[PDB]
Amino acid sequence: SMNPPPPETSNPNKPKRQTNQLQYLLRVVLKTLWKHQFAWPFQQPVDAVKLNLPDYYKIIKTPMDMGTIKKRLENNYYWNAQECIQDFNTMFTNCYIYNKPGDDIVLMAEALEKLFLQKINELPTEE
Ligand SMILES: Oc1cccc(-c2[nH]c(-c3ccccc3)nc2-c2ccncc2)c1
Ligand SMILES: Oc1cccc(-c2[nH]c(-c3ccccc3)nc2-c2ccncc2)c1
Repeated sequence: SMNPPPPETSNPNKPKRQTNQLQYLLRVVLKTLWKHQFAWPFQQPVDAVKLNLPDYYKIIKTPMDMGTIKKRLENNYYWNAQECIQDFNTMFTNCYIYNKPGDDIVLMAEALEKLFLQKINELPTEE
Protein backbone atom coordinates (compact mmCIF):
# COMPACT_ATOMS: atom_id res chain seq x y z
CA SER A 1 0.00 0.00 0.00
CA MET A 2 0.79 3.62 -0.63
CA ASN A 3 -0.40 7.06 0.46
CA PRO A 4 -3.08 8.92 -1.51
CA PRO A 5 -2.27 12.42 -2.76
CA PRO A 6 -3.05 15.04 -0.10
CA PRO A 7 -6.42 16.86 -0.20
CA GLU A 8 -6.68 19.63 -2.81
CA THR A 9 -5.75 23.03 -1.36
CA SER A 10 -5.89 25.29 -4.39
CA ASN A 11 -8.54 25.57 -7.06
CA PRO A 12 -8.47 28.47 -9.56
CA ASN A 13 -11.97 27.43 -10.70
CA LYS A 14 -13.37 27.87 -7.18
CA PRO A 15 -14.59 31.39 -6.14
CA LYS A 16 -12.54 33.01 -3.38
CA ARG A 17 -13.69 35.11 -0.45
CA GLN A 18 -12.03 36.95 2.45
CA THR A 19 -14.22 37.37 5.56
CA ASN A 20 -13.58 38.25 9.20
CA GLN A 21 -14.66 34.73 10.21
CA LEU A 22 -12.24 33.06 7.82
CA GLN A 23 -9.51 35.46 8.94
CA TYR A 24 -10.21 34.48 12.58
CA LEU A 25 -10.00 30.80 11.64
CA LEU A 26 -6.50 31.32 10.22
CA ARG A 27 -4.98 33.93 12.52
CA VAL A 28 -6.63 32.64 15.73
CA VAL A 29 -7.98 29.06 15.53
CA LEU A 30 -5.43 27.42 13.22
CA LYS A 31 -2.58 29.34 14.87
CA THR A 32 -3.62 28.35 18.42
CA LEU A 33 -4.18 24.69 17.62
CA TRP A 34 -0.93 24.51 15.64
CA LYS A 35 1.10 25.56 18.68
CA HIS A 36 -0.67 23.22 21.11
CA GLN A 37 1.57 20.53 22.63
CA PHE A 38 -0.68 17.83 21.10
CA ALA A 39 -0.72 19.38 17.61
CA TRP A 40 2.15 17.56 15.93
CA PRO A 41 0.43 14.33 14.78
CA PHE A 42 -2.21 16.53 13.13
CA GLN A 43 0.11 18.98 11.34
CA GLN A 44 0.27 16.93 8.13
CA PRO A 45 -1.62 14.10 6.42
CA VAL A 46 -1.29 10.71 8.10
CA ASP A 47 1.69 9.08 6.41
CA ALA A 48 0.39 5.51 6.44
CA VAL A 49 3.58 4.31 4.78
CA LYS A 50 6.04 5.85 7.25
CA LEU A 51 3.78 4.98 10.20
CA ASN A 52 3.19 1.40 9.02
CA LEU A 53 -0.60 1.74 9.05
CA PRO A 54 -1.43 0.06 5.74
CA ASP A 55 -5.15 -0.08 6.52
CA TYR A 56 -5.48 3.64 7.32
CA TYR A 57 -6.75 4.66 3.88
CA LYS A 58 -8.83 1.53 3.54
CA ILE A 59 -10.78 2.86 6.52
CA ILE A 60 -10.46 6.64 6.23
CA LYS A 61 -11.85 7.85 2.90
CA THR A 62 -12.02 11.54 3.85
CA PRO A 63 -8.56 12.36 5.25
CA MET A 64 -7.95 15.83 6.66
CA ASP A 65 -5.23 17.46 8.71
CA MET A 66 -4.23 20.91 9.92
CA GLY A 67 -1.47 21.30 7.32
CA THR A 68 -4.11 21.03 4.62
CA ILE A 69 -6.44 23.38 6.51
CA LYS A 70 -3.62 25.93 6.79
CA LYS A 71 -3.06 25.77 3.04
CA ARG A 72 -6.78 26.06 2.27
CA LEU A 73 -7.08 29.12 4.54
CA GLU A 74 -4.00 30.93 3.28
CA ASN A 75 -5.06 30.18 -0.34
CA ASN A 76 -8.60 31.50 0.29
CA TYR A 77 -9.84 28.09 -0.77
CA TYR A 78 -12.98 28.35 1.38
CA TRP A 79 -16.03 30.46 0.54
CA ASN A 80 -17.40 30.28 4.08
CA ALA A 81 -16.44 29.44 7.65
CA GLN A 82 -18.59 26.30 7.77
CA GLU A 83 -16.48 24.62 5.07
CA CYS A 84 -13.40 25.14 7.24
CA ILE A 85 -15.13 24.06 10.45
CA GLN A 86 -16.22 20.91 8.63
CA ASP A 87 -12.57 20.13 7.79
CA PHE A 88 -11.54 20.41 11.46
CA ASN A 89 -14.45 18.14 12.42
CA THR A 90 -13.50 15.58 9.77
CA MET A 91 -9.94 15.53 11.09
CA PHE A 92 -11.16 14.78 14.63
CA THR A 93 -13.71 12.19 13.50
CA ASN A 94 -11.12 10.34 11.38
CA CYS A 95 -8.95 9.95 14.46
CA TYR A 96 -11.89 8.65 16.50
CA ILE A 97 -12.94 6.22 13.76
CA TYR A 98 -9.52 4.73 13.05
CA ASN A 99 -8.00 4.59 16.52
CA LYS A 100 -9.20 2.70 19.60
CA PRO A 101 -11.03 4.92 22.09
CA GLY A 102 -8.77 5.85 24.99
CA ASP A 103 -5.53 5.46 22.99
CA ASP A 104 -2.96 8.26 23.33
CA ILE A 105 -3.64 9.65 19.88
CA VAL A 106 -7.38 9.83 20.64
CA LEU A 107 -6.85 11.61 23.94
CA MET A 108 -4.67 14.14 22.12
CA ALA A 109 -7.34 14.72 19.48
CA GLU A 110 -10.03 15.05 22.17
CA ALA A 111 -8.10 17.83 23.94
CA LEU A 112 -7.46 19.64 20.66
CA GLU A 113 -11.16 19.36 19.86
CA LYS A 114 -12.07 20.86 23.22
CA LEU A 115 -9.83 23.85 22.47
CA PHE A 116 -11.17 24.08 18.90
CA LEU A 117 -14.75 24.27 20.15
CA GLN A 118 -13.72 26.89 22.72
CA LYS A 119 -12.30 29.09 19.96
CA ILE A 120 -15.20 28.40 17.59
CA ASN A 121 -17.61 29.50 20.30
CA GLU A 122 -15.99 32.93 20.09
CA LEU A 123 -16.41 33.13 16.31
CA PRO A 124 -17.05 36.81 15.50
CA THR A 125 -20.27 37.82 13.74
CA GLU A 126 -19.96 37.96 9.94
CA GLU A 127 -19.50 41.70 9.39
O1 LIG B 1 1.49 3.51 15.23
C1 LIG B 1 0.77 4.67 15.59
C2 LIG B 1 -0.31 4.58 16.48
C3 LIG B 1 -1.03 5.74 16.83
C4 LIG B 1 -0.66 6.99 16.28
C5 LIG B 1 0.42 7.06 15.38
C6 LIG B 1 0.85 8.36 14.78
N1 LIG B 1 2.11 8.80 14.84
C7 LIG B 1 2.15 9.99 14.22
C8 LIG B 1 3.41 10.87 14.04
C9 LIG B 1 3.26 12.18 13.51
C10 LIG B 1 4.39 12.97 13.34
C11 LIG B 1 5.64 12.49 13.70
C12 LIG B 1 5.78 11.19 14.24
C13 LIG B 1 4.66 10.38 14.41
N2 LIG B 1 0.91 10.28 13.76
C14 LIG B 1 0.11 9.30 14.10
C15 LIG B 1 -1.38 9.29 13.74
C16 LIG B 1 -2.12 8.09 13.48
C17 LIG B 1 -3.45 8.18 13.16
N3 LIG B 1 -4.05 9.38 13.09
C18 LIG B 1 -3.41 10.53 13.32
C19 LIG B 1 -2.07 10.51 13.65
C20 LIG B 1 1.14 5.92 15.04
O1 LIG C 1 -2.16 9.14 27.60
C1 LIG C 1 -1.68 10.18 26.76
C2 LIG C 1 -2.44 11.33 26.58
C3 LIG C 1 -1.97 12.37 25.76
C4 LIG C 1 -0.74 12.23 25.11
C5 LIG C 1 0.02 11.07 25.30
C6 LIG C 1 1.34 10.89 24.61
N1 LIG C 1 1.73 9.72 24.09
C7 LIG C 1 2.95 9.92 23.58
C8 LIG C 1 3.80 8.85 22.86
C9 LIG C 1 4.98 9.24 22.16
C10 LIG C 1 5.74 8.28 21.51
C11 LIG C 1 5.34 6.94 21.55
C12 LIG C 1 4.17 6.56 22.25
C13 LIG C 1 3.40 7.52 22.90
N2 LIG C 1 3.31 11.20 23.78
C14 LIG C 1 2.35 11.80 24.41
C15 LIG C 1 2.40 13.28 24.82
C16 LIG C 1 1.97 13.74 26.11
C17 LIG C 1 2.05 15.07 26.39
N3 LIG C 1 2.53 15.95 25.48
C18 LIG C 1 2.95 15.57 24.27
C19 LIG C 1 2.89 14.23 23.92
C20 LIG C 1 -0.44 10.05 26.11
